[PDB]
Amino acid sequence: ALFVHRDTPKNNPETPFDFTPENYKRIEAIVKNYPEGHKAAAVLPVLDLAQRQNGWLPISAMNKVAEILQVPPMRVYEVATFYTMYNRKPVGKYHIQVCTTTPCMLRNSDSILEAIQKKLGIKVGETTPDKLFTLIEVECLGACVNAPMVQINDNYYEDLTPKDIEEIIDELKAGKIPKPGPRSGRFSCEPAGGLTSLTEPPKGPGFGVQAGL
Amino acid sequence: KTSFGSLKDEDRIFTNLYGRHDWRLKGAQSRGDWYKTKEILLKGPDWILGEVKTSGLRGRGGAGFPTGLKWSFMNKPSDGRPKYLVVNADEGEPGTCKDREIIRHDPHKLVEGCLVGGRAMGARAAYIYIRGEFYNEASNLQVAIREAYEAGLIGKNACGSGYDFDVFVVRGAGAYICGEETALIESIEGKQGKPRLKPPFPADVGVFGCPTTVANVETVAVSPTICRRGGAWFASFGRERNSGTKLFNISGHVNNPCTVEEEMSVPLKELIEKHAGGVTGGWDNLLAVIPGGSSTPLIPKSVCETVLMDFDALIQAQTGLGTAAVIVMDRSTDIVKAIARLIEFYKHESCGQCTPCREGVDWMNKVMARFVRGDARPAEIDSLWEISKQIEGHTICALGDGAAWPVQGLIRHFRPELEERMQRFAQQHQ
Amino acid sequence: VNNTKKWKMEFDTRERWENPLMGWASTADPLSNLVLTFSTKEDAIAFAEKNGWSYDVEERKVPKPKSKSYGANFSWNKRTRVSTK
Ligand SMILES: Cc1cc2nc3c(=O)[nH]c(=O)nc-3n(C[C@H](O)[C@H](O)[C@H](O)COP(=O)(O)O)c2cc1C
Ligand code: SF4
Ligand code: FES
Repeated sequence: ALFVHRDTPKNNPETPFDFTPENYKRIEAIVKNYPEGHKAAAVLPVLDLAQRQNGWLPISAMNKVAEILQVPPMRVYEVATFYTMYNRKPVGKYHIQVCTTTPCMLRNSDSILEAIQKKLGIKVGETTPDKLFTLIEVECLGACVNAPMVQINDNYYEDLTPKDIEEIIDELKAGKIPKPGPRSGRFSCEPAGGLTSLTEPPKGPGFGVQAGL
Repeated sequence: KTSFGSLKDEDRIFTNLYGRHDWRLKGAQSRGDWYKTKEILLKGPDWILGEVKTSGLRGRGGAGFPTGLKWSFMNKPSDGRPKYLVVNADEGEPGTCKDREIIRHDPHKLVEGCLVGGRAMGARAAYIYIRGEFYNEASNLQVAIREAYEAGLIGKNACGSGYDFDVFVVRGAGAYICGEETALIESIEGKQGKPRLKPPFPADVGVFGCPTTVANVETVAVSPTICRRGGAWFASFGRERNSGTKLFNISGHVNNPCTVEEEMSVPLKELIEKHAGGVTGGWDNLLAVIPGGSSTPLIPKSVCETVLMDFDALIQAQTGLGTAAVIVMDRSTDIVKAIARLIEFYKHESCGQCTPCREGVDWMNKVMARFVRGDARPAEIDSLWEISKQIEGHTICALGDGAAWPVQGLIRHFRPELEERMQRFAQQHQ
Repeated sequence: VNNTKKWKMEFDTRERWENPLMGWASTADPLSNLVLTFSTKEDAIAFAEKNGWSYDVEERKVPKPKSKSYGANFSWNKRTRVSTK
């Protein structure tokens, strides 16, 4: 929750970080996406790649990203503290992100937050003592008609009730992986009482095309 | 046409909106995408920009600027620097979840829109700035872009027209301010997503200091359909200067929260009672509706009875159309708590660059948090009005406007609820 | 820059010393706090020459006009890009 750093014995500039060689080839592919002379444009994807490899960002992933892109380390520290996905503390293995903005709050995301809390025994911001779950409270995740919903490390679990999210936490404690979708009957975003549109077969190529084209 | 709405499936641009068909290339070609694309690319920039100007397309990002007039700012001879189309796929707006549906379910339509819009402005490549939380959607679009490269549709000699056009995907990292066009440009360049001042406009100095148009997913994805079906077809829908179809996100306190495509100047009551299954508890249970995502001021049930869901009817209704993300609120809602949670969003999503939003959106969160409990006096309502008017029109970008406008809508339509909240606080805590 | 609008006339600083009793700054200089304000240079030169004072004149140092551009912060190929904002 702090935006200054202090060198702890588990987070210091001599904490061992290095990319795997297949991640060096991934960083080559990332840096080739941007124009020559603008290698600093790959600060966000390579830092996300370092977080995906390591689970979180020590201050050696930031220094390695500054070392392999030839940018100042302060200009990587700015990006790492600005964006709210870069975990500068070690988070749990399943990082649960409950949305509590107004379209999810109106559809009772507080009951889901309370269900996750009394299932895990933690509160907002805490990590479980076995380092499996970190429950934080996030802003709008962009799945608003599927409210209420959480995100667990990559995956959107949508249309949730307390029973649905407790079943998800059960099968995440069981070592399995759940299916990322709406936990009600519907599939992605349609009206739940059947399709109110797009029931007819779509037309295909050549339909309605103007002349001379 | 005097009555709008009731849009048929032959006029829906976003077929396979619901994921009910194959999103891949063998599905997208069988629904109409990537048809006669070489003939669109070989008719030049000026024909395509004329078909976008004639169609009356306005920007679907929330500003509503005329899209053909916007894209013709790039229609100028090169000066050595490359040109870049940039697709705004951030979509951090509360209520808004439609570009997720376009990218997740119609990705080749976004790729063909990138190709057509980049040929129209003479762009070298396309950087799609997708939301970093949309990881499955990003890999979905990446499989589609690999399918469009391996079919020769983009890349070297795109669609066999003698045009070289790359399409990139840049994943964000969790900031709502990176949906603003200059801050998105700053985030592609590898910095903090902090907006630029204008001038320079991005068509002069944009991403990497090149000429650049930033455009929404939806206004890019409808452009091949506007080219194929014609501009007059797309301009036959909605009112004049409000032309076309539109994805509407109805959420909140409705029975069936949904993404739906609908004609532009549809009534809001018809949209809710037709595609969403009504307000939870009937239309008489309606308290307020935020019409277009969080940056637009709310309008109460008396305004929502006859309002039309395009730009001009909502600007005359002292609100905005925005991303057209309909948040529906019933009479069982603490509306001051909802607008306070929305202002809490706007201070946790604000890049902190200039003084009015950085200081005043936090100070509006503190005043709204006292208004929820009632720990205030009625002079502070007009005080909060003047604070919101000091933020509005004084910031670098429009997150100050988009954080001042909900406070203004709440005060303007619900001053009596604030006053009775505070006076019952006074008569039970003193 | 409101304090850089007018011409001044001060004198050479003379001895200040520690008061033995209190450590205060004593002086024997009567013209030590005398500061006169003039609108132009020629008026100050005329007031110095009129009273028999020997003077030196330092010319007004105006800041030179700078070429400012917000878009130079984001150039394509020039070094004047900003690394942050
Ligand atoms: C705070 C803020 C957030 C924005 N977020 C988005 C967004 O998520 N998606 C989007 O398309 N436009 C967003 N915009 C609007 C853009 O600045 C810009 O108008 C748009 O992306 C491109 O123009 P267009 O509407 O013609 O497509 C946002 C604007 C502001 C001020
Ligand atoms: S309005 Fe707010 S979010 Fe935008 S540049 Fe200013 S402080 Fe940043
Ligand atoms: S409000 Fe929770 S996802 Fe948009």
